[PDB]
Order: sequence, then structure tokens, then C-alpha cells
Amino acid sequence: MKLTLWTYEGPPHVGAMRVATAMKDLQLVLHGPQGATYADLLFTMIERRNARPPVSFSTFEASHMGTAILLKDALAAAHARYKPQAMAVALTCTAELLQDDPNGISRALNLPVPVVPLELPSYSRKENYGADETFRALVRALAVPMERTPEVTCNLLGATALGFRHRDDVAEVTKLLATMGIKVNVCAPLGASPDDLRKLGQAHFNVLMYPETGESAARHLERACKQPFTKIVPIGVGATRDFLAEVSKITGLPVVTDESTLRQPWWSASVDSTYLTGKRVFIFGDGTHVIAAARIAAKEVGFEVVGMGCYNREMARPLRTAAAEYGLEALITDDYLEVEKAIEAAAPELILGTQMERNIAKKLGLPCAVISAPVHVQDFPARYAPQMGFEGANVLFDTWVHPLVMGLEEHLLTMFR
Amino acid sequence: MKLTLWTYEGPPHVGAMRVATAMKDLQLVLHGPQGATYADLLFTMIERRNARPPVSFSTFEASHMGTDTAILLKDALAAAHARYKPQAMAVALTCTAELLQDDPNGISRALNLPVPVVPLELPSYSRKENYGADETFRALVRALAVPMERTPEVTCNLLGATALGFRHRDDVAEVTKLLATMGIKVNVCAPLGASPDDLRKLGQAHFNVLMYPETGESAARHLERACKQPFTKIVPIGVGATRDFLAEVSKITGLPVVTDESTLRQPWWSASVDSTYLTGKRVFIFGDGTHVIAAARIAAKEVGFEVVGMGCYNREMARPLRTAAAEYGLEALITDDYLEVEKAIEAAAPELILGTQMERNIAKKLGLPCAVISAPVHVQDFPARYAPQMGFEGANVLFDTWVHPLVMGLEEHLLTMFR
Amino acid sequence: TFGCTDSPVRRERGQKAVFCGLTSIVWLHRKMQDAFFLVVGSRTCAHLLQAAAGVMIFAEPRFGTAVLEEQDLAGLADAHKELDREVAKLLERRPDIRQLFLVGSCPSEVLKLDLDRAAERLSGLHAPHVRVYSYTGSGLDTTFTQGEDTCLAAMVPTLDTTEAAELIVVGALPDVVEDQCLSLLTQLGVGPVRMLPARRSDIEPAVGPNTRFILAQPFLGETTGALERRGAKRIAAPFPFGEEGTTLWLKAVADAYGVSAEKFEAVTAAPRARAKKAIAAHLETLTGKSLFMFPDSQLEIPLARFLARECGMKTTEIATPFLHKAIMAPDLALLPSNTALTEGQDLEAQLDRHEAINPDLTVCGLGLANPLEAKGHATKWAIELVFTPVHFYEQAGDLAGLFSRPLRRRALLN
Amino acid sequence: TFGCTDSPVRRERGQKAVFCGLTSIVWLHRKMQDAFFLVVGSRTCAHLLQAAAGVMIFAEPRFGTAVLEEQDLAGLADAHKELDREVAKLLERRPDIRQLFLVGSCPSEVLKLDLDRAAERLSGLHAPHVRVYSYTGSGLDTTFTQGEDTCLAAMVPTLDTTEAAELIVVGALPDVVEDQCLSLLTQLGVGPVRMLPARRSDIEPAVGPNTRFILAQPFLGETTGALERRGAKRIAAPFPFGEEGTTLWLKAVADAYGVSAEKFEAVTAAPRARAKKAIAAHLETLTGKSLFMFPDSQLEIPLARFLARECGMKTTEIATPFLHKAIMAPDLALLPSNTALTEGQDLEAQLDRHEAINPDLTVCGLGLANPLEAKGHATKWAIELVFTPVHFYEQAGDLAGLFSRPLRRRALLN
Ligand code: SF4
Ligand code: SF4
Repeated sequence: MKLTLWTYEGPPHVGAMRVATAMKDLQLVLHGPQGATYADLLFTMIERRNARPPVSFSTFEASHMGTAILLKDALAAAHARYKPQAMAVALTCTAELLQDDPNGISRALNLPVPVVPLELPSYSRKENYGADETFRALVRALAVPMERTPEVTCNLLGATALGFRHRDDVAEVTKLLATMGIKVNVCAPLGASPDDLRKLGQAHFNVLMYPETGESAARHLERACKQPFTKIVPIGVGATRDFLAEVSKITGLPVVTDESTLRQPWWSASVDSTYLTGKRVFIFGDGTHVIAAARIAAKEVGFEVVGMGCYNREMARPLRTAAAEYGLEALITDDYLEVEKAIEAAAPELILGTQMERNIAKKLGLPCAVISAPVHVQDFPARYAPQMGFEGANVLFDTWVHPLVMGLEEHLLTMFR
Repeated sequence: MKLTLWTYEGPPHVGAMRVATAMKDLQLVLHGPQGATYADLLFTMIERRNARPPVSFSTFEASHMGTDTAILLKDALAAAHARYKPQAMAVALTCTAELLQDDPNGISRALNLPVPVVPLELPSYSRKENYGADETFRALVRALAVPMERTPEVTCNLLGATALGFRHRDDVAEVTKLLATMGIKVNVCAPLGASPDDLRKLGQAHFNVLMYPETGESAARHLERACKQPFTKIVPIGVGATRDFLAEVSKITGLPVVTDESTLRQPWWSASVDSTYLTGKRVFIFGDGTHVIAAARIAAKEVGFEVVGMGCYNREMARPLRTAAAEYGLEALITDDYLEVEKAIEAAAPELILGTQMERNIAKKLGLPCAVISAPVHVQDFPARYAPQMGFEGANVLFDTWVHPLVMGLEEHLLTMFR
Repeated sequence: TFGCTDSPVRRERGQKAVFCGLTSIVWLHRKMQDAFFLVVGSRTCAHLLQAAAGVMIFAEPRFGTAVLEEQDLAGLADAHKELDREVAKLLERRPDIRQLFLVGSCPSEVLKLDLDRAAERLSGLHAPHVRVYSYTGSGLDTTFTQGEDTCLAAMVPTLDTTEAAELIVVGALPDVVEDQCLSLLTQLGVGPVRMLPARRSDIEPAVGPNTRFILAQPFLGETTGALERRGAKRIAAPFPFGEEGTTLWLKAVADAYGVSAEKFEAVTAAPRARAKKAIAAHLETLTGKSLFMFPDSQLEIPLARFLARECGMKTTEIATPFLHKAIMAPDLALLPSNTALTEGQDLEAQLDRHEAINPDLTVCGLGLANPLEAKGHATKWAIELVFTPVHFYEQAGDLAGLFSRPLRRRALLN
Repeated sequence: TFGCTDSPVRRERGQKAVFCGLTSIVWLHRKMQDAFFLVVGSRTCAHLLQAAAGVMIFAEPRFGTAVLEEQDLAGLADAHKELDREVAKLLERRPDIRQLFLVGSCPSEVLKLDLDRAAERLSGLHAPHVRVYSYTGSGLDTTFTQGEDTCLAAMVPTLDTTEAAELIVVGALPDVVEDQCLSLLTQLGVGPVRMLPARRSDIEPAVGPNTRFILAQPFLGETTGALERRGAKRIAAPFPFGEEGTTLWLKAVADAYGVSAEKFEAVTAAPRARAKKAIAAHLETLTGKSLFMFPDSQLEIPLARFLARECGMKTTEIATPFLHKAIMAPDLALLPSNTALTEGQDLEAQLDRHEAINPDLTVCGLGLANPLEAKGHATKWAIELVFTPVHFYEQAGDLAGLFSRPLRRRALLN
């Protein structure tokens, strides 16, 4: 038992939901208690969706302890009602403690579409694992070896529902691949139907956009479909360049860039940015966004990276490898009190992190920007707001620098009283 | 004379520079004192430019009070030509040189150079920056726009985008898109991006999009009389006004309205349940005529705020604004004195204020939420990221910008209330 | 055309979209300044609290979750020793807390942790400074506001005994509401009167065979039971929403205390006229509009009653997650007799009913609200009605405002 | 290898890119708490103060501008009546102000408004509470920091007479710097010592034939003149930048006051060792780098002296808007002999020399900074050196930091 107030990540079943809601024509059925539907809210409210997530719960209660029957009707009702191309079934943390076997129950029922069962270790793993696993499982269950499309094409892998800037990152990466002759085959799970998943095999290679929600499924595709997948995530001008280089090697195609709107390199080089130099930054968040943020901070903006860490166990190796290159020991924790402590010890001048760090930042009168989930409604915006590629860099620059000029502004203004 | 701390607008010559810097292959020469170069900084720093503005000053001083001064502007004009070989030049006076004897007209005709030299009249004790811009652009246009044969393709001109324009760069980008989405291609865009040669080619466009009334109207009219070119009366800021703009273009060209709405999220966002408490919220709106009019329609008709005040610092837009504000049961506030604004806001007293870097401060003083909708503005509002106000991404961008300070206000309220 | 005492109520069971009682901790811990609510449960529970608490989570709130790890499952163990260590760690870094709540979850119940034995031993180890109780807030046994009910009911047995005839107003209300309530009752000459729960642990009420209590919230079945079990007697009354609700509520109390209609109409006419005028502003957009209410809180029947009778709305299907026949009787008596009444629910079934009915306003949870808007239906999210001051006279106009607003916005957006 | 007293200085006159004296009001009003600076000028003037004040404009600062309207040009009536009205308006709305400054602009001088006659009449009308002065800050007459010089020089004639031999440190410095300075001098045994300007109008220093002054800032030619005209005597010294500059500055004072080399080395060794350690941090990226300075402030020669001698920089062309031969003598003595010196400028001509020179570091105005960066040259904008504390011992390392930083950032960004 661990006293817990703040949690960076949900239970794994929310990760499952994140894959389901990301897709179309797929119904997720979760065995769980009356009350388990509370996650509904994250999708309809934070992501401001216009449809209930394609998720249904058996919703058992006290009187029901005496329930395998319930999951069966739940699976049945979802098919009858929505006639989806495919389904997935799994257990909530409460139903993890029950007897009922999702695998046995769904094969008993025998429906005219595939039903993928999922293992969700609700007492050992969290949201991201949930999403990686569900996505992986769905892919193993539908991806067939296939003939390569005549034109050069790739898959976008790992874009999910409550993804920090997934919507616009997908838009942005599609653009820069297209500026280089590559057309997108299918994007999964975001936007994909189970039928789209069956057509994955025919792409030449895979863009792994988000390691924590797509890696597993990218590997399966490497052995199962002879599909290589990109290791570099294009956040930051430099990392975007190398990503493009990486694609060149994979495809043989020459690197072609439309930089007519890339304003970050000049902005940062510009005279105004000279006092950014040496500014101490603390960086926290999810493995992927932290690694990218640190390269931008050191090699692109000129901050001193003074602290680096993440909440997701899964990225602890790539992060330690990376942090090492800055003379820094990675901080791996999901205890916001460990972060609060580390920030205080590092005493940065800017903090880059999550909604939580936003708050810590305010507690300590420090400027602050948000770089990764978990995040509130604000950071699911109406305006175009990628993190990847060139517009990504542009956007990043404005977001980070803004709270510094405000700080300088508040300081100076009160200093003239 | 009148005691002045804050000023919404520069002197007209700053407006001149806004036209010149917006252009390429055009040198402006301004007769003015040593010290007049201070506006250089505005382009270099706020618009973060990578080249010094195409503007040179005669730079006279104390010891020069004598026949020397006419001679100085002569050298200035001469040196700029010799050195940059521009396609065309313009020449006018600083406020202090407006008090001197030297005539820009007579002196440049005396010099007689191989390219046109447009003289400008800048009433520096009666008019301000935007006037300066409108007049310089007008003048340049009169001097260069010839009647011409209409292009085979349907094309239009983008008129009024200048240098220290609030969101001009990305507005030009955005309007270009929605015209292209509808079969129309842009002929020339001026002042922003154009050379004096492009200005000669204005005549061949079918019609004119008047993006910013306060920096392009004059030139649009000239083009109506001189080129039989009609010009759009509606400025596309806000989903509704964008629609009407498109309707207006349909009328003018005959082409059907075609929209790519795949990225338009503002209507749903504000229809969305989380927007309900925006209903009835009192907004005060101030800034530049054009932006305030637009902002009011979005507030009332699109987001559901109650518009509780409207005004502008821009005397030129007084009529359009009184016309507009009347429809809201409101009396327009026309002033350039931030203290009148401060008083009006207080009497109003709104829950949100939409305005200018000054109103951001007044808002701060008053512990009120606030968003910037119009010039004058600082470095931060000349962003690296895509940030139009016009068209569909405009709406999207506007919605984020306005809602943000309200959710922060509620957030800081609630969490202080929790201790 | 008014009266629903004899109308058949649809007892529905199936897919349910509701919050668990754990949620109640959110408004509840605010009221009880001395208390801390420790949920023994999974990370799911932690997550829910977080989602449910939004901004509050950053305001060091006096609730937390003892998240069960892998080895707390694996039998035997000191589930109890683990719990104890965490509790000591908690009470130390937090000596302000005077009463501690072990709030049971689904996982904790399915694992059958004896939280009662835990509360017992812990009361021992931490007396006299801290008293520790136990109660279920799980999805298995509790819907949303029902978590308030189980909490208070757990406190009742342990309350001080007394023989004085006193009035207890039961149910956490906002402090402005609580005060207005307290004032009016003093003006009517009923006294002395105390709330359950009280603002601090040291001024909890006493109960005895001569105690009278009246409910401010519909969802207090269990608490009623435990109070009656101690000898206390309820004043039946409809719930104080609107002018009519409040007057009828107050009157029920006055009558039980023998207050002349003299003093009653004196104390009450000013506040009443104020209340009725505030409501009229909304009568405009409200009258004639058909209403649908999904089950969330047990507040739906009396609020449907307020909306029909005082705002001229027409009821449709009004659903509650639980319907106490006796407590709700006053309000059922004044609800329009056409009303299709539902206890529990089967989501997809009820949505088909909804689609068919096509109502002008729908009350529902956040998970339903936007999807419904998207498909054309104006909604009003239920959860606002537990945090906004809505009870009694001064908040009556504000109450009706909660429902006019969405219709006015739907109207205004086109 | 060091010595520039004999070097031909290029007196250039052509297009100039510099700020006018009005700018000086921006740092200057901060140091004189009692004072208000009223500029009589055009909107152009107002706009420049605005641009030059950036954020400060919103901090209710104690300067403004009586902006000339059309009627004020048009002949001699009420320019003075109108000015008077605005001053009365101003002094009532702001009764804390004890000194008011009519600051002259280009427009006001071309119009020949007699700001002097105005100051005198207004001193009359607002005595005893307010004394009003007049001085020019116009582009026609002053470059940037030269506005401080004209201001101070206007105050001098009116200063109280005294016969005590006192030290006056001339030039607005940061309060941090001013105190460090004041302390060291008291520790050397020099006293009593006062600043011009003083923090408040009531503690302005007195002047007499027995007064000694030393300059803290190079741009004080006029104030020197007016101070001497009253009988005071200047201590010549180089300007207190770097360890060398400060030491030599302090030495000059000590010498004039006959303080033993024992007492001097005692007070001075600690802060000196501290100073030269702080500068070593920067010696790394600084040594061997060529320096170019465009004309802005008159601080460029002594700063060039500090950069070359203490940080191992190589000078190139060092330009100043004005070069007082006698004041700048100590520092010219220490500048490396190769240095091409310029007074005034022709922008295009100087820029050709710049391009030709290809310097590692270029000091310049904001209007040139970015364009030069774009073209590949590392730059350090000049205007920071009037707001940031840079003088004396503790600020020395910081000073070197201002120049090292851009080079390390150009390095770092590739
Ligand atoms: S429904 Fe049960 S398992 Fe889920 S959050 Fe509520 S108490 Fe915890
Ligand atoms: S140079 Fe002269 S006219 Fe220009 S702002 Fe300065 S004082 Fe005013």
C-alpha cells in the first residue's frame, strides 16, 4: 500500500479505452463495476469528443457476487447494437480480482467478428502499458504479411485518443513526409478501423511517433511484416532533421524540406534571445517528450539542462542513456513529491513538465511550460498546435519563452513600485 | 498641448516606414533630426527583422540651422539611390522637419533621378501612424498603378498588409488559402511583399481584398476609380464574417462559395458543454476600429458574451464603429487617452477585457482576465508560430486566446478559495 | 394532474453510467474541517478521485488513497499492518486531523478487508486525539451522493447520547445555505438546531429518544435509518428547492414545533416574494419546455418537481438511481402525474427512450452531455447541482438559472 | 603598445543612428525620487519615450510629454499659457513632486519656445513647494546619455553655496553601485561625500570654491563646466570599470585626500582579488577576440580599455558620439595604440569599415544588432550598459559577462 494523491497515469484499462476511442468501427467491452464508466468523461470533456467512446461496461454491483453471465450479455449487446468490424474485451482492476475469464467467455459466445482479449495487469502496470498492449494485441490479431504498395508509403504508429498533441502531430508529420514524396498508408490507432489494420502489411516502413503507445506494435510489424521503423521522434528542428535523414536511409529517397515557415532558428538566434543563454531548466514528463525537450533546450535555445526525469517506468533506459549525455542522473518517479524535492535541489529558473509541474512551479514562484501528458482541457486546443516538425518547433519556442518574458515583466513592474 | 504618457499610435512617418519596410526594392528617405532613427528599433526588435529597414534620415543637428538643410535631404536622396539602386523611392518630413522650410517635392525634382521619387504629405501635428500608412500606400499606388488588361484567370489583390501589422503575416497566409479554396489566385499583395514593379501590375486583377481598412482603404478607392476594381467591404475575422466575406466575393466574381471546413473547430468548441458558463459574460472591447468591430460580432453572435463596451483610439474608424456599436445598444467610446478607457472599463465594469497591450495592463491593475486583439502590441504578439486572426484558423486561434484567461481566472479563484 | 404517489416506477438493471460514492468525498471533506478521508482501493480509485476533483487536487485536500499494490492482494498479509503504517505516516504529517475515514472501495470489498476491524484497532492506537470510522463508498454498493449517506450513517452510532429535544438538519450544505437555513429557523423560534455533519468534529450533534431531524438532501436513507435506530424522529417534508419547496420544508418544521401562522408568514413573506421574483426572470425561456433527467444523484425528483410547478416545465422521464418511497413521498405528491418514473437504468434502453421522447432539456452526466449536444439535444450536466448553492430562498433564482442558461445559449448560437 | 593620447581621431559627420537625450530621462527619473520630467515636444517624442521605456511605461513613472498640437505651432499666443495649464494640471494630480523639469525637444527648439522663461515664471507660480528647471534633450543638441549631462548642468547654477571642502561623485549610478562606492570612500577616510544627482531634491549637494568632484560617468562635459564655473575642482581619473579602472579611480581620490598607501591597500585588496577572480571566468572565451564599437554612449572608450587590458580583447574601431579630450585622457592613456578612434559617424561609411574589419564582437544599437547577426556577426547591444550595474568592484565580473555571453551563445548554437 502507498498513500497516493496525484497520479500521472490511469489504470491500464484507460489505456485500452484510449486505443478504442482512437479507432473507428471497434467496440471495447470492459468487465467492471457500476462506476467504472467515470473515464468516459476524459474523452468527452478533455478531448471534447462529440460521441460517447466506443466502450461498454458489464457494470456489476454488490447484489451480483454469485457475473461471467454479465460479461456475456455485455459482449452480446455491443455486437447486436453497433455491428462493429471487430471487438476487444478485458478486465477492470476490480474484475481482475474476480474469477471470470474474458478469453473463455468470448470464445463460448462465438460472434461473426474477431474478439481480441487483453491482459491488463492493473496492480503492476499503468495507462501507457494499457495502450501499448491493446494496440499491440489488435495488430497481432489483424496484420497480415502483404505486397508492398507501388508508391512509397508508410504507417503512422501510436497516435491515440488522450494523446498530448497527437491530432496536430499527425497532421504535421504527414505534411513533412509528403514534402518528401512519401504518402501515408494507414495511421493507427488514431483514425483507423479494424479493416485499416489488416492493410498495414503493404506499407514500406513505419513511423513510430510515440514509443510509449506504439513500440510493441511496431516490433511485431518488424518481424511479422519485414517493416523497419523509425527510432528518432521528430520534436525539435535538429531531431526533425535526423528523422528525415533516418527516413532517407530507409527509403533511398532524398531529403526534401519546406523551410519557408521555419521561424524557430532565427527567433532563437535573434538578439532578444541572448538572455535565454545559460538559463537553468528542469525537465519532467513522459520519457519521449523529455528527451526531445532536452535537445531543444541545450542545442537549440541555449538553456542549461539542470534536471531530467519521467514518470513512466518504460522509458527509464532511453532516458538514463540520454540524461547521461548532459552530465545528469535521470529522475525516475511517479511521486510528485520526489519531483518537488528534485526541482528544489536543482533550483531551476524555468520548469518544463506536466500539469503537476505547472502547479509546483506556481507554488515556488517560477516560470513554467507544459510539455507532456497528463494535461487539462487547455492543452487540448482548438487552434493548430503540434509539437513535431517545423511548426512544432515554432510552437514550442513561443510556449517556452512566453512564461519567461512574463516573469521578467512581473519582476520589473513590481520592482518599479 | 496635452500631457501624454501612453500613446496608441506613432507619428505618421512611422506609418510611412511601415509601408516602406513592408515593401522590397523601395527606399524611403526622411528629412529629420539626429535621433529620428529610433523607430528603426521597432522593425528590428518587435517584428524581429533580419535587415535594417529601407529607411534613411538626413540626420541634421543643432549646428545645421542655416541653408545647409535643403542640401542635406539632397545628399540623403542621392546616397540612397547610389547605394541601393531601388526601383522607386519616397521622401517626406519628420515632425521637426515639418517645421522647417525645405520642400521635399521641389528638392527631389531638382535632383532628377532615374526612378520615380514619390513625395508624401505627413501632417504630424494633426494625424498619426495609421494615417501615415494609408497615405503613403495611397500615394505609392497613385504613382504607379496603371489601367490594365484583366488576367485570364480570376485573380485579386491583397491590400493593406504592412510591417508592424498585428497578425498581418499569418492573415495574408490565411486569406490566400481561403481564396485558393475557391478558385481565386492572388495577383499581388501590397504593401507587404511587393516591389514598385509589382505595384505597376495592380491593374490586371479582377478585384481587391481590402484586408485592413486603416492601412489600405485609400489605395483601394483609387483602384476602384482608376482601375474599375471593386473591393471587399467585409473583413474576414470570425466564422460569420468569414462566411459573409466569401458571399461578398461570390457576388463580385460570380464563382460559387467553396469552403474547406475540415479544420474549423471553433463552432463546436463553443457549442461544447464546457462553454456554457461563457454565456452572459460581460466583455469590454477596445483597440483599432477594424479589430473591435470583428471582435464584437464573435463575442455576441459566436461565443455568447454580452458586449458591454466598445471603442477605438483610431479617429478614422469612428463612423464604422458608432454604426456598429449602435446595434448592440451601446455608445461608441472614441478616445486615445488610456485614462478615458480606464474610466469606461470601470463604469462598465466587465468580466473580460479584449484590447491592446495597454488594456492588458489596466486589466492587470484591476485583477481582471484579459486578451489582446489589436495593435499596438509587444514582441510576444509577433510570434514564431502560425497565429492569424482571419479565416478558419483565425476563429480557432481567437477562441483559444480569449477563453484561456477566463479558465485561468476561474482556476486561480478556485484554488485560492481552497486555502 | 399533480400526484405520482401511485404511479408505477420502472426498476431497471443493466449497463449503468454513474459515479461511485467515492466522489462524495469531494464536496464532503470541505464541510468537515477536522476530517480526512482515506480510500483503501486501487489506482483506478485514485484516478477517479483525481478526475472528480479537478482543480482541487492541487489544493492539498484532506483526502487520499491507500493504493493496493501486488503484495497486498497475495493473501494473509498485513494488509492491516501496511494500512497501519500508512495511517501513522499520514496522521503524523497531518496532526490537524481529528477524525479519519477508512472509505471502502470495490477492490477492498472483493478482497474482504475488514475495514471495520481496521477502524476499531486504529481508534485504539490513536486515541484520544483521533477517532477513526469505516464506511463503504464503492461502486458495488454506492451511487455518487449515496457516499454522503454511508459516511454520515457510519458516524451516527458513535454520536453522543442526549435527552434534549433538538432539531438536526441532515446533509452537507454550502455554508451560505446552511446559514440562511439556521437563521430562518431561529427567526421562527425553533431551537436549538444543529447540522449533521457539523463543521468540526468537536461540535457534532447529540442524539436521543427526543431528537427530531429533517432532511436537507434526498439521498439520506441510511442516515435516516441509523438516526431512527437511536430513537430520533424525522419530520417528513419535500426538499427545499424553489419558493414552494422551501416554504413547505420550513412549514413542516414550524408545525412540529407549534409556531403560529402569525410568526410564520411574518418571518417568511419577505424571503418568499424575493424568491418568486428571482424565478420569473427565467419563466420566459423555461415555460412549456419538456424535461428529461438521467439518473445520477437522487435530486432529480424534487428538482423535476421544482421545474414543473415553479418554472412551468413539462416532465418526461425522470430517473433516479435509488427511490426511497417514504422520503420521496412529499415530492412525489406534487410531481405532475404524467411523469414516467425510473429507478436504476439500462443505458442503451434509456437512450432509445430519450431519442424517441426528443426532450427540450436533458439533465445528465459529463460522459453523456457532449455526445447528446452533438446529436442536437440541449443538456444540463447534473454534477453542477452538488457543488452550486441551490437550496432555500436566495438561491432559488440561481437554481432556475442553471436550467434556463443552456436553452438561452442554444437559442443564441443560431 | 598602450597609449592613445596622440592618436588622430576621425571626426565624422553624416547619417547618424543614435538616440537623443530624451532617453536619459528613462534611467534618470528613477534615481531622482522627487523629480518629474516634462518633455515639451511632438508625438514623435512621446512615442520614443514609450519605445525607450518598454515595460516601465505601465509603472506610473515620473515623466511625461506635453505634446504639441496644431494650435501651439501657429504663433506666439498661449504656448506658454497652455504649457502652464498642463503643468498646473500635472502638479496637483502629483503633489509628491518637488522638482519639475521642462525638457526641450527638437520641435520645441525649432519653434523657439523659451523654456527657460517658462521655467522661471513657473518656479514663481509654484514656490515654495516646487522648483522648476529647464534643459535641452533634443536630437539637435544631445546624443543619448548627453541628456543626463544637460540635466545635471542645469541644476548646478541653482545649488546651495558652501565653503566646506567636500567630495562630489558626479553621475547617476545604481543604488547598489552608489553604496559600494560610498562605503569604500568612507573606509579610505574620504568624507563627507555626496552624489550628483542625490536621491531626493532636499539632499542635493552644495558647491563652493573648496569643493572637489570626480566623474563616475564619461558623458559629463557640461556638468564639469558648470561645476568649475562655481569654483569646484575635478579629480582626473579613468572610469571605474574593471579592477584596474576602479583601483585607479579610487587611487586618484585617495591621492587628492592624502591617504597612506597602507590604508589604501588595506581597504582595497579584498575587493580587488574578488574582482579579478570574477573576471577570469570570462577570460576563456574573451582573450584574443577582436572588438568593434559603434557610437552610442561615450562609455565605449573606457569599456574598450577594460575589455583589452583586463579581458585580453583586441581593439579595432572604437567610436564615440563625442570625445572630451581632457576627461577621456586617463583612459586614452591606457587604450592599446593600434586603436582607430572615431568621434561622431557616417553610418554607411562606418558599416563598410565594419564589414572590411570583420570583428569578433560588435557593440551597437538595437536597430543594427539583429541585421548584423543575420549577416554573421556576433553583437552586444549597447543600451544594456546604462541600465545594468557595471561600475566598481562587485559588478566587474558581471560586466565581463555582458560581453562573453553573446560569444558563448554563437558558439553554442552550432
Ligand atoms: S467504481 Fe469501485 S474500483 Fe472504481 S473508482 Fe469507484 S470504488 Fe474504485
Ligand atoms: S530626436 Fe528630437 S524630435 Fe526626435 S524624439 Fe528626440 S527630441 Fe523628439
